[PDB]
Amino acid sequence: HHWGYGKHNGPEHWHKDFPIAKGERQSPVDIDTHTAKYDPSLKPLSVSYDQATSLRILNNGHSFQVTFDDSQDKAVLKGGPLDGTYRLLQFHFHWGSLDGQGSEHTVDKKKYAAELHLVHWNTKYGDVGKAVQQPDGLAVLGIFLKVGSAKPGLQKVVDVLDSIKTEGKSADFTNFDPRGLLPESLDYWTYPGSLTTPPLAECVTWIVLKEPISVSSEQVVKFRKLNFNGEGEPEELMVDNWRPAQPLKNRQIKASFK
Ligand SMILES: NS(=O)(=O)C(F)(F)C(F)(F)C(F)(F)C(F)(F)F
Ligand SMILES: [Zn+2]
Repeated sequence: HHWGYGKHNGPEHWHKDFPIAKGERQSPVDIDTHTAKYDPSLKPLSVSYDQATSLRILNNGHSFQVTFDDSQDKAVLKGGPLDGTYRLLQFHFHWGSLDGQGSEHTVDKKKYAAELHLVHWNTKYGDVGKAVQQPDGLAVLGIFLKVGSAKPGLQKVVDVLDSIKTEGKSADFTNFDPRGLLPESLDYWTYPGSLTTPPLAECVTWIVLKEPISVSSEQVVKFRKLNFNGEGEPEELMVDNWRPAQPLKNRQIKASFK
């Protein structure tokens, strides 16, 4: 069993290969808005994506991702709850089979149709492999998707998905500007957590934006036409590629806003 999202290899099985799945700082979590504490010491988030260089778009059999040149400080996250500078490596999404599920984080138990993760690593560790071994190695910016109006800045992504249908396919994907995926407000919740896929390392400062973006039904339908399987294997729609909320345990979720 390679891990996945199915009955026999999904999230409830992951602890067998990755025992940290039952750890003290696992992600995602439910964000209980009434118990999150406003922290006036939290700084505004600094998102500097003007010089981003996208490279490729890839179906990895679990999601699709857009990868960036992370060999220089071109697209960086700073400020917020963070110390130092975090380079953008990639973004990807989690989504559902229907609009009432798909997000990893939840808000007062509400599930969104999808969740966008912009993955960044701390430059003090030099490379992402080293960063995942550190408790402050990664910063993932999470953005909820609800279904309504289209997000124009997402359309270039969805229009190429037919070229990466099955696991193992990739395409050139240059000049994509991730600023077109961001909501108006950068108000956020933050807490210490983990990767939400294997190896589930406890290396992430999570930053989850309060404001969702809206995407159209046609845009999310194109996500749902992707396949978990490789070409030639039985077709299994890439849907419900989300890990459920995990126990908060001894953690405090902090809000940047009142
Ligand atoms: N969902 S998530 O924690 O962003 C993640 F996909 F697991 C991930 F962090 F991006 C990751 F895949 F583990 C990696 F960091 F390797 F990119
Ligand atoms: Zn993710």
